[PDB]
Amino acid sequence: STIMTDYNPNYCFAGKTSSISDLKEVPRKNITLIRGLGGEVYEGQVSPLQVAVKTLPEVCSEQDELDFLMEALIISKFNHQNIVRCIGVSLQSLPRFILLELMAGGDLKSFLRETRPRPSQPSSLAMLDLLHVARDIACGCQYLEENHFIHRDIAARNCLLTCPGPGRVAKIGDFGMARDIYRACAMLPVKWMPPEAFMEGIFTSKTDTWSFGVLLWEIFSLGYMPYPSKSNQEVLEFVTSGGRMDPPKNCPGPVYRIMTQCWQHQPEDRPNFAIILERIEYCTQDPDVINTALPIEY
Ligand SMILES: CCc1cc2c(cc1N1CCC(N3CCOCC3)CC1)C(C)(C)c1[nH]c3cc(C#N)ccc3c1C2=O
Repeated sequence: STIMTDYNPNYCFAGKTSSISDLKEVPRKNITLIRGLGGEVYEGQVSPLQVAVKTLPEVCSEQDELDFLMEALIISKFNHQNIVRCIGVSLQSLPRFILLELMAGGDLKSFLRETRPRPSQPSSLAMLDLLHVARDIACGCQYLEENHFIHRDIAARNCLLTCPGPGRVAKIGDFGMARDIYRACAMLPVKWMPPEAFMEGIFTSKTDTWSFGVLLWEIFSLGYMPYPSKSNQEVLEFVTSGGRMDPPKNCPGPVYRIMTQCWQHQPEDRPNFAIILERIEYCTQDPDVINTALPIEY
C-alpha cells in the first residue's frame, strides 16, 4: 500500500517500536476463505490453520487504510492467552487481510443471549461458567494494565469465545477504540465509561476497571443491555450523580460487590485487576455463590 508505505507509521507497545515491515506477511496463495461470519469477518484457512479473516474494503479512504495497518500492529504485538492471537497479515494483495485466531464460540454478548437457561435448556449455563468468563477477561485486562495499555472499550460485544461448549476460553477481541485514540459523540460507549471520562476526559487503567464492572453486569445478567431504558445522556447524568445499576437477577451478593467496587466514584478507590482477579477467584471457591441457580428465561 502506497498510503501505508508513504506514511509508514510506527507503533509503540511495552517500550518496543514496530512498523509494517515487522508484520508477518502470509502469501495470498496460502489463504482460502470458507464462509462469511460477521466490516466483514470470514472463516478461512492458511496452508491447515483455521483462522478468522478481517478484510479491508478495496473502496476505502486513506484513513481507513492507516486504521487497518494500526489494527494489525496493535494485535500483532500483544502476547497473552486471553487476547486473540494474530497469525499474520496479507497486506500485499487486494483486498487486504488480517489473519486472527478463530474464536468458534463467537462474541460473548451473543453467546450469553443464545445460551440463557430456558425451559428447553434449563442447565445450559451455570454460575461457574460465568465466573470463568469473568476471570478470563480479567486476566487479559491485567496483562493490558501491567503493560500500560488502556483498552477504553471493555464490553461483552468486544469479547470472544474459543468454543460454545465446556472448556471455552474468553478473550479480548477488539481494539478499535484504542486504535482510534492512538491515531487521534453519538458513537461513544457511554454506558461503559466512568464519570471522569465526561469531566476531564482523562483515561487510566481505572477507567478500564469501571468498564470491567459493567462487563461483569453484562455477564451476570446473561447479555442484557446495561441501564435498560436509559439513553446515553440519562446514564451520564445518572452515574455522575452517584447512580448505579441494581444487581442482575439472582446475582450473588459477593459478585455484585465486585461490580460496586469497580464503580467507585473516585478512581483511586477502584480495585486494580490483580485485586479483581483475587475477588473473582474467592467467589469461584464459595459454594453459596456457585450453587446459585441462574434465572430461567420463560
Ligand atoms: C466460527 C464461528 C465464529 C467465529 C468468529 C466470529 C463469529 C463466529 N460465528 C458467527 C455465526 C454463529 N452462528 C452459529 C450457528 O447459528 C447462527 C450463528 C457462530 C459464531 C466473530 C465474527 C464474532 C469474530 N470476530 C472476531 C474478531 C477477531 C479479532 N480481532 C478475531 C476473531 C473473530 C471472530 C471469530 O472467530
